[PDB]
Amino acid sequence: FILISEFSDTKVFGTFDLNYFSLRIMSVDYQASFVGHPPGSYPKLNFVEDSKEGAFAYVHHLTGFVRPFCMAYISADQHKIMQQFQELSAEFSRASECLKTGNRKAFATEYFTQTLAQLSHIEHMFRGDLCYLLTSQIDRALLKQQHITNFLFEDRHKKRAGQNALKFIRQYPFAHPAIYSLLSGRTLVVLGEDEAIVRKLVTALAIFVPSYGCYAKPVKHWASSPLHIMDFQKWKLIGLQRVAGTLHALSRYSRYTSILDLDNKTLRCPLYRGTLVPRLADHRTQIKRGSTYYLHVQSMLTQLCSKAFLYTFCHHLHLPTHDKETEELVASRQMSFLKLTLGLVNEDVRVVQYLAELLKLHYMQESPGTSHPMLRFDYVPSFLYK
Amino acid sequence: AKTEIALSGKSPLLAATFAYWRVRHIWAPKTEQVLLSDGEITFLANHTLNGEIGAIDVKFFVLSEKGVIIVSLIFTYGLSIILPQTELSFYLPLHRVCVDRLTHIIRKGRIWMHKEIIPMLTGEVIPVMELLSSMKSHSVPEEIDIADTVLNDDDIGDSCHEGFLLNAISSHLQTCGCSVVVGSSAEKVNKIVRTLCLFLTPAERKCSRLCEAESSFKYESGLFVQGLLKDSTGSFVLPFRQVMYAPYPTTHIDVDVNTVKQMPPCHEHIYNQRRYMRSELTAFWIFQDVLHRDTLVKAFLDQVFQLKPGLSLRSTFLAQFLLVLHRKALTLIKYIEDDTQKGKKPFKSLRNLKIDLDLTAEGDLNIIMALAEKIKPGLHSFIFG
Repeated sequence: FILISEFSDTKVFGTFDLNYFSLRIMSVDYQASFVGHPPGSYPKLNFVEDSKEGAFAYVHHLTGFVRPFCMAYISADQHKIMQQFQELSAEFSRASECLKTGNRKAFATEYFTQTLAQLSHIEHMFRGDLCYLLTSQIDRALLKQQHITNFLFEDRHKKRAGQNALKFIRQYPFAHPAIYSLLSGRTLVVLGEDEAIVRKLVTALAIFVPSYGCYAKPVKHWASSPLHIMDFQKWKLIGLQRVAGTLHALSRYSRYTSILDLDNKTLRCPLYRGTLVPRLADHRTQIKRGSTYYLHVQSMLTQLCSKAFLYTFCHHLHLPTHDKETEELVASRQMSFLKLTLGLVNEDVRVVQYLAELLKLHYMQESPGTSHPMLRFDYVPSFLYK
Repeated sequence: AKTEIALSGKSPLLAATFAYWRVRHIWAPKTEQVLLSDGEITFLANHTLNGEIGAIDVKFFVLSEKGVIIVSLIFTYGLSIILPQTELSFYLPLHRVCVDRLTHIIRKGRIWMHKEIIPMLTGEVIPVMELLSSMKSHSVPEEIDIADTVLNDDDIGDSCHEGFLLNAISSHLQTCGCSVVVGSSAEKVNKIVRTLCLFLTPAERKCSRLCEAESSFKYESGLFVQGLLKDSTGSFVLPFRQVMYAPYPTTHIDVDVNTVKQMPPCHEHIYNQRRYMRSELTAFWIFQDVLHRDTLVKAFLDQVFQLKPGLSLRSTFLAQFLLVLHRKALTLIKYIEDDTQKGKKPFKSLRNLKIDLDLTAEGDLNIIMALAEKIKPGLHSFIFG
């Protein structure tokens, strides 16, 4: 909605949308001759109000006879531009140096598109709002602060991901144990034909996967192969297709799968009766525009990774406080930790029991599944849901 | 036609001038070997004055030629602030205390000239010089090393220090971040001001001020966390006037008695601020205690003191907690922002917001709601008032 243009004692050219429709009504000549030098103005730069709101008004010189030329901003409100003076000063005092240490060469238009691309990068990076830039500064500094737990869920296609995650969850029954299988370490082998449905289900459910390290994802998009245990090692959700068989030969690997069938509306995974996955994913949710839902899930998984950080780095749990260690004592003491303090119930202890192991493998050597392919599993019987 | 003042804790400023249509009076410190004379300040005030040809507008100017940075408000008349180009990041947090601190000077002096002025503005300029003299001397560092705080103490507290440590951080984060800690010594109030300043952004750190052992500071209505100590008699002064003039309410956290007092929420604070400002401009035309506790700060303070102190774990987990606080704030902003059509319809949607966003406790709603107000102003009036 906001505008950006030039000055001199009149308009030179618009840059935001190049003299667009009724979004731009007010004249630039109202802004012109009032943002120049009525004191007379070496690198002057100032900030007024002029109640739209007056904005950053870096005054520049060309010495050549055409000396008055300042470039000016404008936006909606006051504190967006006053509060962000530090990041509007040092991005126009350096973008002008293409023009300053540009056209200072030719007196003793080559860098014109440089200014008309850098300036578009300035309006594109300051396009959003005042709240969004403050939240992105705070999230930037805090993600600079923590450095271990960021890889687990650090990853606008996230809107299309989270919106299809919400359209997954409130429009598919028994998805609590599927998302439990994703968060627990059980390879969700998504099986079914009609490729694009499976791909959108894969990129929707890709948010919940705790990736191994500081590389991209363990997700696999639409593999077509018998899937012996080497694809179950390197990929934690797989997008197989039906051929009109594979369901019978795939059930031989029933210890490492959760076979979600699209053309049959069944799956095969253990029983989930816990409370963490229903608060990550409630059945009915009055949350609209699922990018908000992706912010909710990212906020919740940050707290989950904080619980896994806590369970990993407590000294009095993992170090045995005895001469000879007894796994009844340390297993019951770990279990007493995840029941009492963390407040987890009967499968969430398995979830945090897994994410802590990924966190150990990242901190110790920065290589799980590449040079240490662990693939921990369990003998819990999977039930055929219908 | 100028006066000179000399104060310990050397000045950051250069002068303070008033406009007529040039100078009428100059308030200057007694900084020995001043870098510049008076005529550049007078003629430079003539630069920043006559360039426009009701409310009170603000002007901000940075001169990289002589090396000054000018802040001024113009109402014909104009008050200006002269401070060098040696610092710019020093002033920029103090903008919202300097602007309103000079704006009420402009209101009362504007009515006082409307009844018809230098001696009625000596006592108005003389605090805001001492504020900037205080901020350079003590305020904070940005790097809060957490080795100096209540964290690392290996134990949260025996009987009452756990409840006071829960209510202090809890009531702090419920009251939009603004606090006042008062005491009779310096080391304890410094420990509570650093401990309580872990939970802020480094921009909001630079507003807040530490304690002072020797001289006399006062309350200010713009600092986030203040460490002003009590008198030798065992008392202090929190004036009812200027506490209302602060943009946010305030916790009166009191060490040595371990009580925690609060103020009403910020919609009633802005509303009663409008009541008291209007009803004090028509002349010649209260700490209500903590409502209820929370769950996130109880969980956090429960499970932090099991990690080790000196191994950089508590700061990591603390940054994770501030990360989930700010992300819950941003998804609360998004959920209000799309519940209505970004401020078209009235809100009417608190209950589903409380059950969906894991915020069924109101005392834990107030923290996320307070941060959401702090980086999106105008929510509490939209949903509560």
